[PDB]
Amino acid sequence: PAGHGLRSRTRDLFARPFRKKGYIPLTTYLRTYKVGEHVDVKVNGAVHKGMPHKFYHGRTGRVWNVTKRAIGVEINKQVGNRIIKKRIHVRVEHVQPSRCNEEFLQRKLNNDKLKAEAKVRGEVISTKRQPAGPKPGFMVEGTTIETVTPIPYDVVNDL
Amino acid sequence: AAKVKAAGKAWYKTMISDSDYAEFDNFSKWLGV
Amino acid sequence: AEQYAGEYEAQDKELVQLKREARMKGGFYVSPEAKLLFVVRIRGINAMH
Amino acid sequence: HRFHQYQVVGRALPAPGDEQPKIYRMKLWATNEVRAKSKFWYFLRKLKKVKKANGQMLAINEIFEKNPTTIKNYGIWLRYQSRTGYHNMYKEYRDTTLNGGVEQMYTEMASRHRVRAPCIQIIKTATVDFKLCKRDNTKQFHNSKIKFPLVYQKVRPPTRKLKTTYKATRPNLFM
Amino acid sequence: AKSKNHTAHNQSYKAHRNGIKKPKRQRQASTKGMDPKFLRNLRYSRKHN
RNA sequence: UAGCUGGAGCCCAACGAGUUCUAUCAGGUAAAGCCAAUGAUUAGAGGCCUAUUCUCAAACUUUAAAUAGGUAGGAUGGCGCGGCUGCUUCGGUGAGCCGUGCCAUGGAAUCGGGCUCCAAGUGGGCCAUUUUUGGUAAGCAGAACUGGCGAUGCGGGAUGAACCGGAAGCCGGGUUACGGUGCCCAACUGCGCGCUAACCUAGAACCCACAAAGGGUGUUGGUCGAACUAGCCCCGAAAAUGGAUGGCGCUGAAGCGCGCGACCCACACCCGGCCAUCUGGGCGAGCGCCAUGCCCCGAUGAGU
Ligand SMILES: [K+]
Ligand SMILES: [K+]
Ligand SMILES: [K+]
Ligand SMILES: [K+]
Ligand SMILES: [K+]
Ligand SMILES: [Mg+2]
Ligand SMILES: [Mg+2]
Ligand SMILES: [Mg+2]
Ligand SMILES: [Mg+2]
Ligand SMILES: [Mg+2]
Ligand SMILES: [Mg+2]
Ligand SMILES: [Mg+2]
Ligand SMILES: [Mg+2]
Ligand SMILES: [Mg+2]
Ligand SMILES: [Mg+2]
Ligand SMILES: [Mg+2]
Ligand SMILES: [Mg+2]
Ligand SMILES: [Mg+2]
Ligand SMILES: [Mg+2]
Ligand SMILES: [Mg+2]
Ligand SMILES: [Mg+2]
Ligand SMILES: [Mg+2]
Repeated sequence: PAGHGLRSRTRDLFARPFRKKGYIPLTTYLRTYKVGEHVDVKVNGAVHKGMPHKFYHGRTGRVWNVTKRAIGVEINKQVGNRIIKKRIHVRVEHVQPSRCNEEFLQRKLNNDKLKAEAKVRGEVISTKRQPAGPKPGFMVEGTTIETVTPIPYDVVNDL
Repeated sequence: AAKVKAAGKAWYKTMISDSDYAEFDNFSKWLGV
Repeated sequence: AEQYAGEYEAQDKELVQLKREARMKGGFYVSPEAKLLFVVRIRGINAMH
Repeated sequence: HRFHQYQVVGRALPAPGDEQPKIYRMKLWATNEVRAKSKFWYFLRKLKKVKKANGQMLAINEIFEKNPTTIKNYGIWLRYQSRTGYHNMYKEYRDTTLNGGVEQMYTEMASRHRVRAPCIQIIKTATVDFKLCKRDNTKQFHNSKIKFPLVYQKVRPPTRKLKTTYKATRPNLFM
Repeated sequence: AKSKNHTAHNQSYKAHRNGIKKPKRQRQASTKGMDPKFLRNLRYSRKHN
């Protein structure tokens, strides 16, 4: 509407990947989604029902509703001054489960096990991540050292 | 003391070493190869 | 304060011994990377990204 | 001295692929150590494929002149960038230190060719015996009976306290 | 007389004066728009608790 | 009309953030490709075919960046036990919810105090780095991100809305930024190496106030051999009032390229005094006070 149709400038966005057309694998269809889960939205151009608008391609959101052939996904949209939590329904073909919290979910289990040991031994620990920092001092044995020099300029071999 | 001096002289020789410069074939005459 | 003052030494001195011993057996000792910065702003507050 | 010679040693970061990587050394001319390490990482990135983010800095040591009281003949092989193209050239200098020769080289390139320090790459430095010197104006100072007058005296007071706007007579200078 | 047609100049600066407003995180997200089945059933289960 | 702004509040203090990091998604622009599809396109070779080959694409593309985009990084979590459902399943099978007892060292870095009402003005914009469309071009016409001027003084660019520096109460002292130190003009005719000689008005400060193809047995460095290259200089180089490196002038420069030491110099930075704004405090069996007062503390001060 008002100058641009629903699928305008989606010539590359909604096209299928190279040599990856035709049938849709069964894995797409029997993945399980529950309310509160995180999913990435990736439109595929062979399925035209339940197709999300081009804005939500490449965005990750939460599952808030589950129907027979679709799920409700909550996605942030910035509209001027604020963020609007958009709620859309998308068929399962255009959605995949997100791995944006996979490293967090395993780490939470491990932190629970580590703090369990500190309970048994009576110690107090942290189990809190720390960014990569300065390396400690160390020694390297006397070995071969290769000398590096600036190379004389050659006109012919420039191309 | 003598071992101290030998390590310093070995280090100094390494610092002031020069490459062969033999891998620049067509510049060998122009360079001091 | 006495403990800290004597700890600044034996840390500078130990690095002098470690580097000497590395050369003593013919290698390189690598100093520990710096952990602290002092940062001073040298430009003004006009026309900022 | 304006310029110092440093020996910079580094390597690629030890990774499970190698875990004992090769060691690389360079002799670089810079005004201090921070500028010597930056120029080292510049050449390692361009000549090898190791840049500062993937590498480790092992050692940096300043090289010094053995005999700073004698006069040596110093040859320098360099690479410089002009307004149109790249050229390499050989220059010869006479100095008590190779530090002075490198300062002389940078000053001469700035004057005769308007080439700044970034556009210069020192390929090779060495000491040349007076029998093997190639450029003129270096051989003519190899005369053991070298004799000449001072044709420009620069008449001036010694310590700026003796400076006056006026003088009662014209200076007499001779050579 | 012709004039300018469109620009986004100064619009993002305007948007950040009261910097981008994230909606309030609330426990008990609204159930509006959820499928009416399982919504009436949840209502019946709560009534019979 | 929404946005930007003021005023009035009120509610509270873990919550966040124009940033990075760790992890994980998404992309078809740059580049590249044609020895891959679509299209264009030069040439031979061997037998229409085969193997090569030169050159291409905003409305071509297999591959495919950088920069930007989204999500997550616990107390709004988890685990048992027991219930409810009219939903779901062959089925306590599940999906949820309700009750209840336990557990959860606070889960990367850095930084930090943050629901409603009423209303004003505005809705001609312009300029700059980068990207970018039309046009021979334009101080032209139109877009993307950010900053700036408009709304803003102050120091430098001789001068100038926008360039460089830097933003501001009234002052004292110290020091800097940009830019400079022959005089105009505060600060060296400072220390050091070269190059240049202009009988064309030689040359001399980002934007910026222009110069080209091409030449020189001017001079100075290089390279390759028994000509080539690139610095400064000269030719190429023509407009109307008399004229402008800002002027005078300058030639071991007071020009050009590169250094060294000190110095000059903003309303910028530091220390101090005072005025105001804002923040946080103290003062009753009151010898007790314009309590709307007084005292103490810290930061702040541009404005159509
Ligand atoms: K169109
Ligand atoms: K390619
Ligand atoms: K093709
Ligand atoms: K209006
Ligand atoms: K010439
Ligand atoms: Mg319409
Ligand atoms: Mg600025
Ligand atoms: Mg116009
Ligand atoms: Mg308009
Ligand atoms: Mg394309
Ligand atoms: Mg291209
Ligand atoms: Mg209004
Ligand atoms: Mg106006
Ligand atoms: Mg005006
Ligand atoms: Mg002062
Ligand atoms: Mg002078
Ligand atoms: Mg001017
Ligand atoms: Mg020419
Ligand atoms: Mg001037
Ligand atoms: Mg004051
Ligand atoms: Mg004010
Ligand atoms: Mg007013």
